[PDB]
Amino acid sequence: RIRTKTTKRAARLVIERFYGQLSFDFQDNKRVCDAVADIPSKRMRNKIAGYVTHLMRRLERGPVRGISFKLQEQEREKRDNWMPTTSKLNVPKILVDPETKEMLAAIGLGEMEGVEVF
Amino acid sequence: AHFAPRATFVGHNAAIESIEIDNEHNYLVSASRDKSALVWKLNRTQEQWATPFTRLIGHNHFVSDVSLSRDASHLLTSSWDSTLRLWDLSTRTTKKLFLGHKKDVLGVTFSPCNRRIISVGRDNQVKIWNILGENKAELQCSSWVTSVACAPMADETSPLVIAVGCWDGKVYIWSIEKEAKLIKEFKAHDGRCTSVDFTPDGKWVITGSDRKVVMWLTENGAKTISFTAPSPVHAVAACPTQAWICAATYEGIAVWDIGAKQQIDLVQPNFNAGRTPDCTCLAWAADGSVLYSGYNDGSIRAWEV
RNA sequence: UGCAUGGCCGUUGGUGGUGCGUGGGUUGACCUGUCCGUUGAUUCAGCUAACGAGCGAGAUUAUCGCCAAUUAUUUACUUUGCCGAAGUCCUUCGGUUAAAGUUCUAAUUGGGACUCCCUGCGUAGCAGGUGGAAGAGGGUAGCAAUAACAGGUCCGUGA
Repeated sequence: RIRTKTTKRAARLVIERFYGQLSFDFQDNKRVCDAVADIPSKRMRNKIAGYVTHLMRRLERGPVRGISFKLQEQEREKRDNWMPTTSKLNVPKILVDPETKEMLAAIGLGEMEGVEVF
Repeated sequence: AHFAPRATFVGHNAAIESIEIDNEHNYLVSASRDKSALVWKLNRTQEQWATPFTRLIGHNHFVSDVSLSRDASHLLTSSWDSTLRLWDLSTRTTKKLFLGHKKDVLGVTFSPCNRRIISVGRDNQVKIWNILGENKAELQCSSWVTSVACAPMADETSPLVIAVGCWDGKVYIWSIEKEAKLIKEFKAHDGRCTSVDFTPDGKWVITGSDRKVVMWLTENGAKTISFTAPSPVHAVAACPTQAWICAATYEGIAVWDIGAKQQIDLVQPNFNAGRTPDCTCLAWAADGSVLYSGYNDGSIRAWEV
């Protein structure tokens, strides 16, 4: 009782396009996958909808690999774009190890105003 | 104010889709996914609240919605079977079935005055039947139709207002009189519009997929107010008497006081990697005494303020 | 003459297998694609000098089991009513183009079960349980890849 490559690769392609429909319940999603996709048989849609339900209660959780459903693509862009106030790169004293100070002598940039050793 | 657990009672093995209560008190009917719809009768005596009275075996799928006469005599009920069934209340026995509607039928109401049967489902049309059992009007819409409700009273002469909530997003409102001309049409919900009910007075209407219960105007349209539910809600139903409105989330039932403009309460009773029961329908009694809610495992729970 | 052959069939083996396009590895036969868990299964999952299309498996077809729509008073029955025979105050038989039907009977269109649900174990899935007509490919069959056996048949044929 494993789901084959055709019914998985359909069921991922359904959730691609129509996450705006669908629910946690099976008996709803069964009736969706008639209208969404022309399918020859009855048994096919029960196994497609059976995985479409399975992925929904995985999706109520961290984001599933190899699937992208348009609401999260919008949400990732907002979560991506913004960047917090301040550089966050200024201590601003900046601690530095004893040997790495002697490097900053050898470059020719000691008396930097960034503090030393410990 | 908040309200304590009065009584769980069960006689129903699969889930419950819808639930409705006959006039005054005694006799509520829980349409069931089992395809069998019971009617109960209410003792309200200590340990048992109710005990089951009939079973309506007839449909060949789940029973979607259930709707009642003003008398509590001749109730009607629909299923995904694509038919409806008038059932004599006292002797069961289907009185007459309905034939015409193509796909699974999701929603039924009467009028106030036992005039027009309003079936609806996934052929994208609100059919209006006669009480005799023949098709009068065939209204139209874009997508599937989950739910309907009817404006209270109207004294016969007044148009009897039919709010509708669709699968795509849109919310239609219609008059009747004779031709049935829609008062207004709007993109009421962002994605999926689950469930529709009226305010008792009927100035306002209620609809709400995107975790947002939104009240709208009956005439013409556009929003009064928009609340935000915690998690997405399956049924909505306002109180008859007092100024409440209530909404069946996963996490509980979010009790808005409408004037104070906030959730005063959230009532779920206590019970890894499981869903655990949702509540898929509400039903206020006609007095505004008691709040019934039908659940996903197959139980019903009563609370009284 | 089946050791000259066509077709057809059994078998290796109905097991899970088979091999193309472009790319890479090798002087080359050739390899890679076609490799730590899961499944009846090269079944899926994921690793990854390979990526992408196939065929077989699955899907589909047939039937058995459960449903309710659609028809049937001269090809199936049932209920009620009539007229008989016995019993002899209400029970059982036989008959009836005679009124209503469909629980049995007959057969078409659809519905139904998906690991969906809950709990354990380990994402793929697995074990148990509730309900359910039916629960793990629902049962049983049918169809069945490439590559060959000097297996069989010139006593099937106007091969």
